[PDB]
Amino acid sequence: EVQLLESGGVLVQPGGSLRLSCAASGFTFSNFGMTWVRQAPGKGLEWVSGISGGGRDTYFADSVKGRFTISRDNSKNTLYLQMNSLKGEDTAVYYCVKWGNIYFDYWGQGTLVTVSSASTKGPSVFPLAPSGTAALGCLVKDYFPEPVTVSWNSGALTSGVHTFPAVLQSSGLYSLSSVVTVPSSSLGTQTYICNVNHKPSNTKVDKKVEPK
Amino acid sequence: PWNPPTFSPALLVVTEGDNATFTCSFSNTSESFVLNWYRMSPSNQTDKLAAFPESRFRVTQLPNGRDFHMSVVRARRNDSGTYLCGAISLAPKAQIKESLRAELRVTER
Amino acid sequence: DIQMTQSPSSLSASVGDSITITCRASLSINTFLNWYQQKPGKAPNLLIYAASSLHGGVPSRFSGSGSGTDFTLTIRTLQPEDFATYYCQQSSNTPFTFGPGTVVDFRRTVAAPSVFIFPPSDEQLKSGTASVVCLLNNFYPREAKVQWKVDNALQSGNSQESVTEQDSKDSTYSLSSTLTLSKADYEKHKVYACEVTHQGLSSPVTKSFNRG
Repeated sequence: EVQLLESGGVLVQPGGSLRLSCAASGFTFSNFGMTWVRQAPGKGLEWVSGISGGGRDTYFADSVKGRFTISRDNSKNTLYLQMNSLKGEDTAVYYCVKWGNIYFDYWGQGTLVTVSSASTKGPSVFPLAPSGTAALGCLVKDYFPEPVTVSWNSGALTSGVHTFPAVLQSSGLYSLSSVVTVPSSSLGTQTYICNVNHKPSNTKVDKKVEPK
Repeated sequence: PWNPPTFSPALLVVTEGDNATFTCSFSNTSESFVLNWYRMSPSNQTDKLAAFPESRFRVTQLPNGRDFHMSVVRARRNDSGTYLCGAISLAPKAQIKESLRAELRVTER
Repeated sequence: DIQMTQSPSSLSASVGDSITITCRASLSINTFLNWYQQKPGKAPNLLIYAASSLHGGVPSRFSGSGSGTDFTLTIRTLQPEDFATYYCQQSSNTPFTFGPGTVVDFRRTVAAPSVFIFPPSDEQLKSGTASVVCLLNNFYPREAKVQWKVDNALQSGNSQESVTEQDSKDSTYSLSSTLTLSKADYEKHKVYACEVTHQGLSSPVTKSFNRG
């Protein structure tokens, strides 16, 4: 019955400003305190801010005091997070969570906020050529921001596929590899294509990977 | 700093099938709290009947924000027993304080 | 701020096992202590509140105990859907704080990595950078170490690693290590090697190639 739907996560320049919203349903919204919790990629959970049912009490983590503001509109069952003077370490998934009690009983699926001065850019896709079992792959390098999806042969190759979580490079651009193991017997007759999609730059690449 | 809630009257007597209303009174420093209504069994186990903010057990806040009606609707004979309320602040410091216990006596029609 | 710690940081267990995770608060928090589960790619969900109360809908094989500073989460007859990360959280004092998390993965048999090394593609060399990729495929347990040597010189500072989630079918992990160099630096050296250490190997393994 309970639904929390976050929206608003985008790429924003450091020092800028951004408002997240969360639409709630399945419970009497105004009867319940509300909370925001965030998770930076690969890290744990950090409580951000909370607000009472009537809106008169607010609470903040020290890392966001003087910068973030929490509010709500009971007339449209909506919770807000006003994020001002953003810093790079504010990059995280932001979860909307119900807080009427000594626990957090329901969490939305989150929205990803990216704070960075790097500019949006589609990836460069390079081949990882095979040189009983053979390994091959695609290097998906220098894209920004997250996310990218990868498949092989439009989904016909899934067994033995490993698409790694992206790393943030020292340049501030992301990179990942997707690799797969295939029988060496097949290499001279089978075609291996990696399909890469990067919605933030409207980029689509189909890179065919060949013995070298 | 705040003293535990009071739960009144110490003995409430009603007859079978009528409504029984206790009043739990609690001085609110803010609105980050929950107020629970408990029944204590003779074996000293406690069961939560209802909570504010929110069946036959109802909790309503009175306009002074301090007093709460806690009502058993169509009270049955086996509703006779021991009741109390407990207030929990949620922030900035969580704590629970229970009231002194009261008795409901529900008599045969 | 109340500091939450958890022990152990990760553990391996079999279906049907009973395990316990430990949580410690740096100050007394009575029973204001919650436990959450999180699986990769999704929001956390509440398991235990008030340190021993089971959230409605959670299987009864989960339980919690403790008060004051030391708390325990026990999962009996561990089921395949219980392999996840577990966090404790104090609700005693703002700022609310979460433990660092404990990962529970599935204990399969030790499996050594198959190790592959990929030179940079000629396509990438055209752009002026060179990535060398070392792939550790389908190993268990997760702990592994990868070291790079270029013409015997130990490389540090210029590589990044990424690790997959545990596989659903064979319960293994894979890892990639990417070594980034300029094109000019790449073309000054001859032998590129990654050395891999893993408890499944009776010795470190070194895979290498000669540029050219």
